[PDB]
Amino acid sequence: LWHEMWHEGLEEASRLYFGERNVKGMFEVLEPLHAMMERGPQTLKETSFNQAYGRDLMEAQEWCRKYMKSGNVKDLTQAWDLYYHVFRRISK
Repeated sequence: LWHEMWHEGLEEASRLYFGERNVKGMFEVLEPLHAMMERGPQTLKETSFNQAYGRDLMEAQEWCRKYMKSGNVKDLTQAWDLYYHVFRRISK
């Protein structure tokens, strides 16, 4: 379910950012997903997901948090490289 939630969430978040140019909408999708990671995994599958992708997703969040302070779109570009790398691996 974590793999399903992130796969669908990253897709919708990317549509809001790249398609609609809507950063607010992007963050609304991603925030709850990062928040559930912070609370921690509750099952074996969530723990395995966290093992594979947790570090990269946390770094993606830190670049988004950097954007909240800088206003610099470049910081979102860094976030999206990490998010896309995670997205590709979940698809495989």
